[PDB]
Amino acid sequence: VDLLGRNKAADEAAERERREEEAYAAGVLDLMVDREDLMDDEDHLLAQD
Amino acid sequence: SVPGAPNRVSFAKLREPLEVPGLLDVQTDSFEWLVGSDRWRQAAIDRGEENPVGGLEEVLAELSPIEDFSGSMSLSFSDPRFDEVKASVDECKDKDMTYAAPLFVTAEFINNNTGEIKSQTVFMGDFPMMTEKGTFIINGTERVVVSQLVRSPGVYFDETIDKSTEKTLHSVKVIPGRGAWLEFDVDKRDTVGVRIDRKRRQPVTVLLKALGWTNEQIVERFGFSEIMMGTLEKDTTSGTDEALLDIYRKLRPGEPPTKESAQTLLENLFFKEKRYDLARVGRYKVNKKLGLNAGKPITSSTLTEEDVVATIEYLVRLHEGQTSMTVPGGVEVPVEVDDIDHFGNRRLRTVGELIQNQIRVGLSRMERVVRERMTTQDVEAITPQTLINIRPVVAAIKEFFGTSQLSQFMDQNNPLSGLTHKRRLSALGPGGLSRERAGLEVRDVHPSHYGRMCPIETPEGPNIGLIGSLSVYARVNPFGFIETPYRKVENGVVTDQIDYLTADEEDRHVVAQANSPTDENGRFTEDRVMVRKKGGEVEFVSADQVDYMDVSPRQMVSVATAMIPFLEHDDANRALMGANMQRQAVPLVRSEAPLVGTGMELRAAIDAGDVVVADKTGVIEEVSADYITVMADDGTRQSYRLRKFARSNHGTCANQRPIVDAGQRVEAGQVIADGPCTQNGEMALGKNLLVAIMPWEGHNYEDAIILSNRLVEEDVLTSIHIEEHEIDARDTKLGAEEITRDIPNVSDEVLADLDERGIVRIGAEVRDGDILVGKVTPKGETELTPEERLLRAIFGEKAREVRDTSLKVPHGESGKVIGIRVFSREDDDELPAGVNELVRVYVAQKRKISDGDKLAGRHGNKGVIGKILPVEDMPFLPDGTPVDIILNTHGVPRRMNIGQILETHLGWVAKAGWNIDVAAGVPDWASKLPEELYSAPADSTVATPVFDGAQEGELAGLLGSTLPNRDGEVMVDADGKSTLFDGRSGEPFPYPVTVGYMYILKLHHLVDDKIHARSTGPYSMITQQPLGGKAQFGGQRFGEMECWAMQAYGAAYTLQELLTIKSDDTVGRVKVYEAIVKGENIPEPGIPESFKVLLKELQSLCLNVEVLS
Ligand SMILES: [Mg+2]
Repeated sequence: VDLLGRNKAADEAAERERREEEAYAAGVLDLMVDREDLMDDEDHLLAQD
Repeated sequence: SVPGAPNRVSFAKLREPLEVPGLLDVQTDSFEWLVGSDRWRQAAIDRGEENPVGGLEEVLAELSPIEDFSGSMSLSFSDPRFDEVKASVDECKDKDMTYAAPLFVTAEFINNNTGEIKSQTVFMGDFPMMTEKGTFIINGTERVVVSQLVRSPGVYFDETIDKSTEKTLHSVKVIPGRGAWLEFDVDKRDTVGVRIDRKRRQPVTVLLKALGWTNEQIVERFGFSEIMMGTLEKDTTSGTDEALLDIYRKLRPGEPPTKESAQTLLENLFFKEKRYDLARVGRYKVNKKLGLNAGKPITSSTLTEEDVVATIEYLVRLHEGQTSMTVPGGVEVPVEVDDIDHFGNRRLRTVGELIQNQIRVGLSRMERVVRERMTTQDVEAITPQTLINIRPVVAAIKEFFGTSQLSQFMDQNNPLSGLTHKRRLSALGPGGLSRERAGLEVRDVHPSHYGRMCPIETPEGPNIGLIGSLSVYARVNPFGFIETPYRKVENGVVTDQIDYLTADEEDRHVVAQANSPTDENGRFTEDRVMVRKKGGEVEFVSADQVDYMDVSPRQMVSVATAMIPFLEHDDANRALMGANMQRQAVPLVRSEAPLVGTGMELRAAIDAGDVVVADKTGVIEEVSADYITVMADDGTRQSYRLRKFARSNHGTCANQRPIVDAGQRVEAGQVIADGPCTQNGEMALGKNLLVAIMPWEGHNYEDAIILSNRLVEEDVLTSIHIEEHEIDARDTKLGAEEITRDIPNVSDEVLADLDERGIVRIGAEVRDGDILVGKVTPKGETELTPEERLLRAIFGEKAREVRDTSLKVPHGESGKVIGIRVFSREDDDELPAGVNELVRVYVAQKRKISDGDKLAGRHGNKGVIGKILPVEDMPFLPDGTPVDIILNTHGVPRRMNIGQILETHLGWVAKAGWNIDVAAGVPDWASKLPEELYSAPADSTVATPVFDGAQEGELAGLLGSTLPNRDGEVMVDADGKSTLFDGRSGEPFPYPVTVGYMYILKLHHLVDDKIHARSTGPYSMITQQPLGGKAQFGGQRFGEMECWAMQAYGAAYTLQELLTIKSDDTVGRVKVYEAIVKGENIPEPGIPESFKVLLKELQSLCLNVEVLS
């Protein structure tokens, strides 16, 4: 069995989970404050950068 | 030092061996090289170069000669010559021209079949030049090209560890920068694979055989490393020809495999200068790394036969573990792994090379059609003009100066901002890194910044680390490697043999500190000296091991950072904040040099170019508020125009005033006029104010600042702000809109300040909503409603065909009109297509300090002005002097910026002269003070150079030797504290408080530009939501987090009313407005557009979405 191993044949579902997670994060980053209207003392770096 | 040089006693103890070089040399030398100026030629040949070639000449030689496919004709270019500039800087800036000069090149055409020769001068066009300040005048704007930071092409060696089954793999990738890829990598199978063109792993022996190697020679020479023996064993190729055929088959199997084409492709791939080049810096890097063909100059732009074998041999040595290597025909070199962050690998693309790249692209685009015109025309009827089109090159150079990221508007906020901007090292742009990439890997401070890139001063925005500044002592190597000077040390004695070394050149030596004590002769007085090793680590070594020494303590800081006194006492973060804040100081109406500063105030002022310096010795003929006339010793008159009340790019007023009088002798280089933020030639960004460190009734709570009303009354912190309003009149499909004094449907009182032609008179005062220039547009269809028809019948005012569109003063702005500029097609002005007239009006205002304006020092201490007390309220010294500013005590120790307290103490010591009791003998603390610094009068200015400033003990001793005041008493005791009376109650404060003089500056973050408000205004065209991004009627963003907060509060009704009524609910919004104005209660909100639009869209996708109860 160890010699045979596994090939992960066409793990499309894993890619779907990857896309779902990536699709989630883009929303998380978009949730946070953008530089369009900042109201901090000085223009600091943001996680989007 | 310099002719003027106002007396400023310094606290320095060390001696400066090398004067600070021209701060603006980076921006000027590159361009001098590009245009091949005579002085550049003299400097290059004197350095040890023979027949040096300029950038333009280099590009022309690379392009020329060009031969047609038939091979019967040839075209060549040579001898580029420049002409006088079309106009002056001032004229170009006034008329929105471009400061450029005609460029000419000698073109020659040769007919091979016959022998006809045609030589002529072709007009290349207007080459944008630059002024003496390293700026380009593009369309009447001062743009700056910031040097870019890129990875120098060459051969690099790396080693990684496999994360699957341990063990390590070494690889070498060759980056040419203008051609394909060629790398050799080691796998975990005891082999050495070569992946040509990053396609697929191949045996190295295959490449060796292809070049013309055989098994016998391989087994005779590469007999050191066993891995390559295994690779040769695995190799199946027998002869050299098969290797070429095998490589050709593996590369492109589709095409037929033939020996001739197989060799030709590989020959074409890397061994041709027309497809694969190293840009003449990769060759130098490979020569320095491998060590081949050392000594003799090299012009080849390809890989030498020995280079590939040497690289492979070096790779196997590195895997083997040999720390040294040498090959016949070269010099022995060490073996190690290279990193991408190291400046022996990161070069600098200055303005000259940046322009050269675009010129090369333009010339290639031109040549593409030059050869076509050769192949399409008839012979014996062709001249250089008939096959040379200058349109593409001009278009390319124009596009680079108006769209390229590297070229951007020069920060004209103050002289220091411009000076720092010019000498900036950006790590992004075309061919650089993205703003959303390289996190905490390329923006970290590498141990190689020391002496070549300031490690403390850098923007805190998105570009942290990516953008930095060049150090004080640094000049770019002709190749493009930043090199720094060092003092030669031999046999433990420091000598005057300054040598400029690069990072890699420095990694082979041991450099010591500049403050290390030395004997009078020059020998080292101590035994163990602190030095830097080859790995960027600090270690104590023997005095004999010292190889080099730093030129001065402030060899790592930049110009901006060197202006911060007591920088060694401030934390790194606070120092960064202060350095970046010093570039945001608005020029004040009356500037004043700091009482306490460094030695960089003078130079930074002169090099910034914001002052006028006499060109040659002479006598001031006359002085006026507009110009200065000086008569030189040779009888040649010189006249300097003084740009007066000139608007800077950022809105600050930029003006100069003379500081000389008639009959005054002036030497060359002496400052005769001073700029916006300069006094007597020294930079004066801020003001010296009397500061008391103490909390005050909570008005300075949380970094807030309390100010005295005196600053307002005496214009201590007042500034001039100028804004430009522009409007055009153009032709329209309904007719040409005209500017006119007459305006419809408006009273005659509002336009009482308009002139004959409908423009506001100069000198008039304007507030928001005032008409600056009348303007009307054709309207068209009227179709008046019956209400309007009756209303205008009773009044009798007939319909007007035109609609009012006059320019209005934006809300919140006021001032006086100081200038008007008018352009028109009637007078042949170069207006854009369809535009008939253009009007610009300048409004200037006198902005005083007010609550909420940011205010900060040089040590990162920042705060808004929370209150401005009257004079009588502020705490006052026993002699009756009221303190000008109060800074909260709680904020100093936490922020870890104790340097501001030292600045305060030394400023007090400088304001009131000091006198050490040296009559009986120098005290112990004063034994280190220079002879000149034992006694000084009142209002003296002292210098405390960074890392070589006044020691804490010396300052403490000086505090106890201050002179008395007019009454004859000392206000501040030996501890730096003084008693203060309460201005409100009159009782003296229970304990003494720190009082002194601090240098503080007004930042551009004013309240007037940071106040917004909306009730009802413009709405978006598509989303129907209020639009933003502008300070007139921009709306605020209500994010999802605020929605979560509202939901947590349980505030259902507020969330609904805020998401629908106040945004994209057209039906209910007008009803809400009507209810508010009528006094009726607000109706219940409807359904937002964001839902009806969603419903219609989702229905459009053949989805039967329906609602039900
Ligand atoms: Mg804050």
